[PDB]
Amino acid sequence: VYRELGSIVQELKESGDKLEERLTMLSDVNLLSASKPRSNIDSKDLTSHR
Amino acid sequence: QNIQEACLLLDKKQKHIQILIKGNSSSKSQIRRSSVEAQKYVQDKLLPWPQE
Repeated sequence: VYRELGSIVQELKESGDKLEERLTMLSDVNLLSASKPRSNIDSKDLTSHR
Repeated sequence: QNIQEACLLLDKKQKHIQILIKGNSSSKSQIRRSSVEAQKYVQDKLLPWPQE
């Protein structure tokens, strides 16, 4: 009984960890919709600087 | 000779009775220990799982 419950807890834990990882990824600011273009030209935008 | 042998036979039966008596007293203690071990396993290892 102890081995069986142990397996169920592990499966739930692995699923829980994977979900947290995905949520963290989806909350990345660069992925989030059309923030109003930045008013300042990004240092990485070489064309606008030129 | 028979009396001696049978005296020795009685000695053997008595020595065995002593061993059995000692053996049965030890078994009684072991059963008590096994009962405590099983209860301790349920309390320490199984009862905490529902919370996890």
